[PDB]
Amino acid sequence: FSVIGNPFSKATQQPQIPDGRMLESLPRRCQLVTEIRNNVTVGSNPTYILVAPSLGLAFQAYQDTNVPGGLDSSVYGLQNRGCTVRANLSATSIENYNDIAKWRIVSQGINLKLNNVEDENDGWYEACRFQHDWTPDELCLRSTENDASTISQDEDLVMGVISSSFMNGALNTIGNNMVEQRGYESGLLKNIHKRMFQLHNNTSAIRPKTLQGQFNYGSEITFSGTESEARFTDVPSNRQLVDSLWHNDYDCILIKLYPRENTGAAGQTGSALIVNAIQNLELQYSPTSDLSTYHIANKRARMVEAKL
Amino acid sequence: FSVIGNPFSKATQQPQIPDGRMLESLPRRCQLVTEIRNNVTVGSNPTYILVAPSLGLAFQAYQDTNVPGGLDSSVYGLQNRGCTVRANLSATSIENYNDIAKWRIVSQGINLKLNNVEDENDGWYEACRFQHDWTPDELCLRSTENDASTISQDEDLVMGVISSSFMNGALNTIGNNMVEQRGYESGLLKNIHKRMFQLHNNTSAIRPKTLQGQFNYGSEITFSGTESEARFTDVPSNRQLVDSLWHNDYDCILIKLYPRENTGAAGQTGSALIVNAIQNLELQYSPTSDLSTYHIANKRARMVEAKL
Amino acid sequence: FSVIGNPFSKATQQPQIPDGRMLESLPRRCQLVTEIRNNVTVGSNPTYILVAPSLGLAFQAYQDTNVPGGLDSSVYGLQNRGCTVRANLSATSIENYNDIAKWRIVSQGINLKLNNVEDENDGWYEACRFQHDWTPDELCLRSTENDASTISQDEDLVMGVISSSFMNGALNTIGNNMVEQRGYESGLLKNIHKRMFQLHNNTSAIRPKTLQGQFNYGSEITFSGTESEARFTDVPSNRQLVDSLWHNDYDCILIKLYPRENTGAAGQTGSALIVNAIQNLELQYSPTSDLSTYHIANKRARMVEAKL
Amino acid sequence: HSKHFSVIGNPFSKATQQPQIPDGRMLESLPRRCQLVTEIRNNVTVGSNPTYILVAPSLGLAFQAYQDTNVPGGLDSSVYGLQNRGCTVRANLSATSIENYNDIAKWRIVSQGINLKLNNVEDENDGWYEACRFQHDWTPDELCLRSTENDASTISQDEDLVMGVISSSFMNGALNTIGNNMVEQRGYESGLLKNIHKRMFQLHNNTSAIRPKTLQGQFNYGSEITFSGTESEARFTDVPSNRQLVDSLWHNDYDCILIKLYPRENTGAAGQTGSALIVNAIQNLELQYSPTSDLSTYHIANKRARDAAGEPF
Amino acid sequence: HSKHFSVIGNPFSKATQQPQIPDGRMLESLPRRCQLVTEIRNNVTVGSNPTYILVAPSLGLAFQAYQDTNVPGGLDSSVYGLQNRGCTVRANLSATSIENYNDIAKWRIVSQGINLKLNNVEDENDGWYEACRFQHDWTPDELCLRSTENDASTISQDEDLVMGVISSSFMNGALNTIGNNMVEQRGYESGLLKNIHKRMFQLHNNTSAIRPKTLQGQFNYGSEITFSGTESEARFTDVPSNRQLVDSLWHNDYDCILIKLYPRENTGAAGQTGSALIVNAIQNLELQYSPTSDLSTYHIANKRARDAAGEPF
Amino acid sequence: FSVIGNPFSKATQQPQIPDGRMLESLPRRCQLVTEIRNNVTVGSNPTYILVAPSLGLAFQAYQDTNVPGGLDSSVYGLQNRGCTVRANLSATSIENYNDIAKWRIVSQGINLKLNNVEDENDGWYEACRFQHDWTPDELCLRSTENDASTISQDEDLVMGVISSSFMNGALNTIGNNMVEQRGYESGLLKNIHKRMFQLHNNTSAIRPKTLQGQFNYGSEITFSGTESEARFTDVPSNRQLVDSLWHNDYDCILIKLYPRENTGAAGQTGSALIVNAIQNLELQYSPTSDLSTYHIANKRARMVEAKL
Repeated sequence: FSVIGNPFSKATQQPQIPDGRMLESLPRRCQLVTEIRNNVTVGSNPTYILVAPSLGLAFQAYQDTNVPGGLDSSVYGLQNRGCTVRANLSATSIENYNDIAKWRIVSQGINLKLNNVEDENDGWYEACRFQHDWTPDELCLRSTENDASTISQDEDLVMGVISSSFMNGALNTIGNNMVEQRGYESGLLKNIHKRMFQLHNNTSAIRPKTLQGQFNYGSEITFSGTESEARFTDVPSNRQLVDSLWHNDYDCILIKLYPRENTGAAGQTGSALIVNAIQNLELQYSPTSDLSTYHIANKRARMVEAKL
Repeated sequence: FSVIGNPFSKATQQPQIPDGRMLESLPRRCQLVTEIRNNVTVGSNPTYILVAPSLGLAFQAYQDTNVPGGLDSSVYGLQNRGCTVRANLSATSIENYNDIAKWRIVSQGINLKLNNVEDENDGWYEACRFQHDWTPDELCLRSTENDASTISQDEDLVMGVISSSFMNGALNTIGNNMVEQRGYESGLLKNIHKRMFQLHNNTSAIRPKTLQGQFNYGSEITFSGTESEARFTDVPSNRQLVDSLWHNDYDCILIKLYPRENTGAAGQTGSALIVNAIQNLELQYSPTSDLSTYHIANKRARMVEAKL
Repeated sequence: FSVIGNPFSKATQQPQIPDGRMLESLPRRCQLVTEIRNNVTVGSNPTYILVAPSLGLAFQAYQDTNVPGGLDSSVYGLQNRGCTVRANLSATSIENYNDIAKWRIVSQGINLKLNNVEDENDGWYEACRFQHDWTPDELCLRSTENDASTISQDEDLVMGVISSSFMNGALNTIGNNMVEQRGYESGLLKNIHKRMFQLHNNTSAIRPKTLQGQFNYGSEITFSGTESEARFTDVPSNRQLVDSLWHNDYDCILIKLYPRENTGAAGQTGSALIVNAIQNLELQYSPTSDLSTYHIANKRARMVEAKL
Repeated sequence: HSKHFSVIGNPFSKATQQPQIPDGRMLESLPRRCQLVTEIRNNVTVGSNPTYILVAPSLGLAFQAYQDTNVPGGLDSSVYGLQNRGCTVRANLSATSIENYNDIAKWRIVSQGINLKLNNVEDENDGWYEACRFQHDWTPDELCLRSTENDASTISQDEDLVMGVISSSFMNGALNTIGNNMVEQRGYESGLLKNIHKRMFQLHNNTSAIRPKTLQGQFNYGSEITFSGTESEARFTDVPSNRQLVDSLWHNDYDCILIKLYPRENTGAAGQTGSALIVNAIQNLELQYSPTSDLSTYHIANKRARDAAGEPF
Repeated sequence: HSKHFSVIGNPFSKATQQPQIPDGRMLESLPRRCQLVTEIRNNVTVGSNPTYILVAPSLGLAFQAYQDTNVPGGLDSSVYGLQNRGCTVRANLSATSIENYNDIAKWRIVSQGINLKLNNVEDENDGWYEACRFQHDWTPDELCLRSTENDASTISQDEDLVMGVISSSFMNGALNTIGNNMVEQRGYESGLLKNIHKRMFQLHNNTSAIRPKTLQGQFNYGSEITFSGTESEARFTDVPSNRQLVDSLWHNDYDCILIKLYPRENTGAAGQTGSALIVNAIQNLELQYSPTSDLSTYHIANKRARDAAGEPF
Repeated sequence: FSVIGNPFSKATQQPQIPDGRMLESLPRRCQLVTEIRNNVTVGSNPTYILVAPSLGLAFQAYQDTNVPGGLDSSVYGLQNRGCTVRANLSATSIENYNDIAKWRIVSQGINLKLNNVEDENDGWYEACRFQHDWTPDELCLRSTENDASTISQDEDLVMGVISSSFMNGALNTIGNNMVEQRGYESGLLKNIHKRMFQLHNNTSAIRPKTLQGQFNYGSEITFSGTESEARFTDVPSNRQLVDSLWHNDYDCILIKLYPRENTGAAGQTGSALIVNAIQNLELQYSPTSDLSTYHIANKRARMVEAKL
């Protein structure tokens, strides 16, 4: 093993990384397909898609028509496939209810197809991968619902970037220096369909991350009063959380989009993109912790029948 | 291939039947370990352990200390492994809520170990396999809970024999004529730990049974007012239900026990048996019918963001 | 390499892991042999033996006759082999006075032998291994003394589970669902002498845990006023202590016991088990921190003799 | 990969200006050879007490010397750090953080070592030494942050910093204990200073699987880092944040080297001004840089190839 | 020296990653290829008035665009500067100086150019353009300092800066005059935007003896540099200090290129959102660094070797 | 095996003597490095270093600046490495507290380097080995502290020669006839650094010496009232002690030094010598006798918990 493969392989793909670092592991194929469209607010400015090694995040899209309330980006989670954590507000913790003890990524990627008619097929794009020295205050917890309301009890969560990274943070800086980055490419959106974007591991010895059954937090995690987001300060507890849900043995991908403008009128409705995102996981599960559905019967025999 | 294998064998245990009769099937190992003991009312009469090719049933035991309320047999089920149907009383139907489209058995059987002290280790047994021509009025539905209440909404069910079969029905008749039956053996209970009893198929072309998502019934299924059992009359509908939960391509196993008497007193508390039932299944699943815990977002991009 | 070996095997017992991950390491064999018995308060309820990859712990037993004061479990440690840390209460720190810089396990496990007379040799057990996603509030510090006094200065400590885990926590939940777990086995206690239980590593690249010479703690570690136990809250510091005393590259072993009842009377004094725990360690040592018993002469020759 | 193996182990080696460990654990990393030359001379205040040189795997630190003639202000040891070389962090006191201003994402040490040469006239060329390597179990309150400037002023805004040990460790802490019990340490060697130029003291790895340490862009600190009001020193308490910082700046996959020196005394009298050693420390690093960094564009693919204190320099 | 000649004149040239002018005027210098890709689209507020692209020999500036869709706040032009690349100065407002933080001692331009490609659908692919090169006699009050960030905030501490022209120069200053009299300018060319991808616009030198400009570590300024309270812009008066700063940041041995654009109007209506150009600016620099700098160690010996706006891209 | 090797071998050294005379033995590497200097009292007369096969004695140096009180020689012990006995004055015995049952010597030697500036590098030396018929009244017990006070409780002891042997006893006689002895050499001190002096065994069948746990003594051992020394008469008890701590299967080495004079003034401060002494032992250990630190727990289970 040197480099992780391509999730969109017509060939046959290895379910796991064959290195002996996760014995008796199980593979989990997580896939999301949906159409996204650049919103009206962003006007003529470029939009962005970020693919990160974050557990259960299919991708994060800057300024698309799905953005909730006042947040400026959308997240697309894989919470239906059983690879996310949720919010246990009554116990004030991040709950690992899918019983994942250890996880890594076998392959992760994205493929976009322009869904626009022939006389609206303009636009172009730049893409690149990058290894960034993330600080926790650049990251945040987002509800996978991607909705306009506060995070509530048992809400599924993914780790993404604060939306402002795209406009004046790290991702903007990278977004403006794309042509100097590793693995740079550019093209017309009408051609992006023939492009499989895949994450690259930055080491050949990929060690899994560990999750606790409950990850307790104090005031260093600020849950937003109106939006479906929670912010981090940079304190020891939040670094440990970032170390459990973000896999820094993998680089990220940034796609910068220069789409056809969306003014919300016929003929000018943006660049619709069919997005196909896959995150192939390798998991070691802990024992089931919720047996509320199970019938647990006493294994010791009664001395005498309950009849007498 | 010709004959199914031994579920307890530690030698290259096939997860499927390599006959090509179930393409893209999945295996399912369901194991139950528990202790049982003959009760006081049976007295010095024989007791029985039935192992049958019924979906989800580990074994049925006649007159052990666990018999619920006024029933004379105990059912032991594998509901925790998702291989059962449940009572949908509000729709008056048997609900295949685990979405099993088709099933057959790969291997099944029990191993028994005597758990008495050495000065109480008497007793003996007779064992055979057979291919009874079952009629639906000899069978019944039983709540896997094995409790002394009535069958409720969404209660898990297994198909077993009516308890009076062991006393004055087909099983008693077979139990009285064991040497005529195939696979006859006998021995002392203190040596039964050496026997790996296993079901046999009566054909080398085992075709899977089919299940509907709902199996609606009328008055032909009578639910006990007081017991955790529902009875059948011999009518076309009940025959069709029997055909989907009882794989008649396999033979049953009857173990007749002549144990130490349970009178309730010291040194006369019966023969305790540690039972190790296993049912290995080959399943074709049907698509998830219940998505009440899924997140289903519209896959078409909004034309405009919600905040406009 | 792939998997660690059997500590009880009499066949070319490797003293190290031949992976090159601990250069100039030293081996350390730590063995404890003792007898245990279920107590009277547990009554006819199951008891447990936990074997965990905790530094210096032979095993933890739930509800045996040795339980100290008001605790419900007994810890058995290998302090006499110099593989433990101790309480430095006057510095409010956990003291690595044995100068272990880095550690991993080469092999570990237990062998149990029933020590009852033949007319009292009933009982049975279930055993499995698992990879729980431990949280620090499920764990605790325990004085290896296993006595009914409070933790004193320089008292030897091992990390074990809180006793209430066996009753209403993760271990009870695992204990109720053993067949779902890996390595499941069951049997009679009178035959358990034939089983060499052994920990498994969940990765072929076992990286050593690190230890500081002092590990200072604040209020997040609460020392019992009356018991030989200290408890944790789930905070960054406790997580960091857990990471240094509990090697999570290994799985734990739970043995659930259904023994003869101990009522205190003649012939009803429980099931006595002779336990043979072994923990083989690979250690990198740090230079002797305590030279209070050394002779340290000045290495520079005096210019003149003292008598002048 | 031959030149890489020549540099690996042997820091004093002009085989390749791009040394990397070819184990596949840092794909497309960037080599960095940092070299320093200086003079170590025992100062007057240490008298006849032994002096020390510590070589530790700390990032950007060539070595640390106890009671030499460069000790600043009230501190008893000198740090010799590699500054203006792209491998140091700095003190963002305004934001109250330790800033990774070169944006190093991941880093490890390909090799590290020193060579010492006595330069006293032959009528003043006495003194001897012992040396050892060890694998101490560090606690953060034994470590500290030092301005690479090694000057007699408080740490100011944007000051370059390296991790060192607190000076008193040499007097009454871990390093005093190791120095007093040198013979029992691994790789023990002893000799005369007039011959010490024959030796090359290199750090050794304690594992064959050396994993890079990670760094954030900003590492925010609270009151657990106490900046001196007078010295160029910041001290730690043993709390989780300081353990995280030590993990990010002190690579614990390597051992330390300690050299204990019994030099010719420095008194000030005519021929009695100590022992002068010309020192030639080298630290060969492997870095991964974050795209925002200047040195990002110089990344180079690195693909997998298939116990004594001193060696003959 | 063949690859150097290939890059010299022809910035879009993958001949060598180390381009230098082999005239002997910069011994042992360091090449630096800085590249930028962006989109230029005329914004709604300019209406049908012509837009512009200015390519000037300013240090770290790829180009400047008038009334495109990236104009920040109240400014009418956008600067596209090359940041985080080792060739920019920054705003040391605390010390009230312009800081040469990369420590460039001497610098000149080996070559510089742009290529533009229209990306509108064929039913919206109208518009035309004119282009010329010129050798304007600049005055400092026509120039200004712009944060490379091109953002809508005041210039803050440690902000990266490039020299540009004041935005109003396009409306009523020198650049308006040149744009109104393009046909009389040297190298005059005109064409359709759908064909503009065939052209490569490179700067040309006005002398064969190109002498590097010099920079100080700190360039202290008084009240003659007025920082905007709102915009990311600082303006000059025509005083000696500002002339010295302009000399150090604007290389007057090269000519400027001005492209005047008559694009498809951007109104917001469905098919009427302007002309979108994919732009590919490149600036190939020759630097001498001061020893304190990080990039000092990469210096390479450079020993002597022995008129139309566009060329066929 | 014929002759014992050189402890300063750049080559690889045998940890034990491979002859089968000490099965399951353990090797112990004992090393001492220190600077010595001839004192002022001895003036211009020669000084001496003796290396003997005495357990834990690195060497004995006649008239160096470290001599304690009125004794005329210093001893340098290896008591930090666990190969010495101590003084149990309360029980009036020599105590074998390191639990050594049997010991011999694998290799033992010394290497001296002149630490003097260029214009003070004069001096010379003669060296030789000898087999002497020691009488016990030529030997003595010395405190390894080499200090100016009486031997006290638990003082570490080594066996050396009475200091007067050097001036008018056996060693003086040998010291004056060096050039006729076996293995004679002479040279200048400025050259002694390139000389590895090693003991020679006088037999190829080296049998270990035995030590008692306590060696009791009467009045035949006279402890000095002011100095750290105890003298022997020649009686049966003292011969047995000399037979336990002095290994007459090995010869001794005498180095006679003619050093630069030390008058305690600048320019004339003697000949400083860096001494490197190694005594490689082969040991068979008895069981640990002091368990004061151990936690000895009753191995028999309680009938009932201490709680009831």
